[PDB]
Amino acid sequence: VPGLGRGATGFDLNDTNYDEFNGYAGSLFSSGPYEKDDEEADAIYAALDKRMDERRKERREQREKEEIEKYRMER
Amino acid sequence: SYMLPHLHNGWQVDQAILSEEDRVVVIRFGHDWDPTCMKMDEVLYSIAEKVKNFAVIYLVDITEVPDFNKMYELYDPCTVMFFFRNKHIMIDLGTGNNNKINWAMEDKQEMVDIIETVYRGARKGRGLVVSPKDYSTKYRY
Amino acid sequence: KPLPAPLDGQRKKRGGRRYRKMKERLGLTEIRKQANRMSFGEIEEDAYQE
Amino acid sequence: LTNAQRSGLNQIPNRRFTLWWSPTINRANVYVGFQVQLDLTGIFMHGK
Amino acid sequence: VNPKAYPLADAHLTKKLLDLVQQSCNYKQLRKGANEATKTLNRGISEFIVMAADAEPLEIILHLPLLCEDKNVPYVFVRSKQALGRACGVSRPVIACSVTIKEGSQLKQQIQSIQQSIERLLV
Amino acid sequence: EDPSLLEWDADDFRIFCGDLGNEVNDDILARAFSRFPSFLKAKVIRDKRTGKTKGYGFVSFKDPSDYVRAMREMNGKYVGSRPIKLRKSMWKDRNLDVVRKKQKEK
Amino acid sequence: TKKEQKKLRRQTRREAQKELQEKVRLGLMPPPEPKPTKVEAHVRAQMAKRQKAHEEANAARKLTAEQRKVKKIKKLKEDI
RNA sequence: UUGGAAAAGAUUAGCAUGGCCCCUGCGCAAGGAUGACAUUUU
Repeated sequence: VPGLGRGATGFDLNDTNYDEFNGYAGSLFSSGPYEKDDEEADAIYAALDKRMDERRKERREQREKEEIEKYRMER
Repeated sequence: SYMLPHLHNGWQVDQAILSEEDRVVVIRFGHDWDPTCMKMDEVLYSIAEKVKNFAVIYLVDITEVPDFNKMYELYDPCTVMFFFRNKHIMIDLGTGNNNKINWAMEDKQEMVDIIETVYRGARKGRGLVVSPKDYSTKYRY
Repeated sequence: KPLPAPLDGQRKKRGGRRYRKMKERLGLTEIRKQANRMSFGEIEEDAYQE
Repeated sequence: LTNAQRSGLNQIPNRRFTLWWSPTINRANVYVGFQVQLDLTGIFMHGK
Repeated sequence: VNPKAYPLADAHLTKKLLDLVQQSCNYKQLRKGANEATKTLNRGISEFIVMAADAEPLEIILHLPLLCEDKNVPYVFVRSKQALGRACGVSRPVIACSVTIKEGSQLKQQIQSIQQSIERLLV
Repeated sequence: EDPSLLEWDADDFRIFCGDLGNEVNDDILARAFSRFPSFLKAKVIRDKRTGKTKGYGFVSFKDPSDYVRAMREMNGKYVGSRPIKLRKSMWKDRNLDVVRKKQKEK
Repeated sequence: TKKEQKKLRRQTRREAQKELQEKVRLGLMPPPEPKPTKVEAHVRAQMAKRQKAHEEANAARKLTAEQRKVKKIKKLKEDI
């Protein structure tokens, strides 16, 4: 039985889900057509995004590792 | 991690509202890890056995129980709705909408008086009671 | 102990006898005139003594 | 009486104060109009 | 019961005893308590002493037989302190009661008969 | 003298329930009191030309032993949507207020 | 004990008042008598009714003429 | 007399029953002192 079985009537879109940039969290997709060629395509595009983040990857990931380590050391 | 009871689907919520005949069903709609809901649940826990003669307090997760999101307009982090004998008791708080609380009050005596007002106006039969305070201004000086 | 459920009184429907003593304890025969009043026109005291 | 009832019993003189100074508080110069006429009554209430 | 509780009143005698102690409570002839029974034995105003065999320890009233032999006063043990306490008009257990002499009071015939009956019990 | 008071009486006792919800209770009151004292007659005063309920209702019980337990248990008990209030029936008709006026001057 | 006599008497009397008001609640009888020459002449007849009812409740339960005799006998004739 | 058109019950107060105590009367329980010279009623 739903919430209507109470005898009720009204008189994720929570603001915890909202964010002023990026909109609402959660993706619209993930359903509807994922297949062979969709998996190969996001392999190609994920390799492209990893390749674009290969520019500064050593220095960026080293800075992030050191900052989370000293942030967990201090607080 | 509260001592307040939790309802985990729509049947538990609607039968928890229908369970009480002489007590206000106080229902917090929100997530336990939210800071606003954490402060509101601290306030509801510190008065849960004070107002036990005329109220009952239930916590409801929005992710676990999402069917009341559209009807009750549960789009703020915490909402606190008040029911008495299956009737939704609205409260003219001054916030603009009367249906929910929708913020975390820090005074536990204000929550006691809001529950006591809902009880007095609901046993009298009103679907809308008037809060014994105006919450439009935050009264900070 | 919890708060009592805020029911109102059934009510005092019988009067005199015990009930006049019930109010003569605390809510007794007051002045009922010029102690509960403010006297609109006049100022009887010095003005802002309160 | 309850703490909320003591609160309301102390807001009673605010009620008689507001009703007393009503003709100069409930005018249109004071609260710019969102003139809501009172129900079954010819009073307009500038400002909630 | 306790073997040192001697003499011990049987059921008919303890019914008469508790009714006489109740009447003496009504006639204000009764002093409840082991200290008040000790006092009215020392003052010599006691008609007779009843005691409770179910007093633990018993010896907190077993000085009272010796006082009843040094004052020539009849003494007798009731079966339990709760019945004796209720027979004194108090809800608490009373382990030793002194029915006392009064100025020509109307219980003197009942008190004399019970005295003659409980001086037959120590045999 | 309304010709409708004569459907309950068998020298039986009537309880007066009032403060009842005018949107419902036409036979809800009978339903609630039915467990007590075997099939009985319980009316609700719904006035004519309107179809609106005037509030009060009369439940006629077979016993005044039954009556005391019923009254004590169902006082303020949630029935339809308003807690019922319970008192004893007046029935101050002609043959008793004539006796009352004759008892006034004595 | 005397406190228990007071409590037993008061609770027997509370159920007695409760069952008299119960018999009023059933409606068997109108309630009992609650308490210038004409009004206290009425109440004089009613207090005569009241004192007469006290003498009625003493008139029955009286040990008529021989119930005294059988109770004096059961006082004097022991269980030899 | 006839025809016709049309607060989910409040508040304040007085009397009485109730409580208590004294006394009287009645009762219940236990007392106290005393006075009197199996053949025939189917």
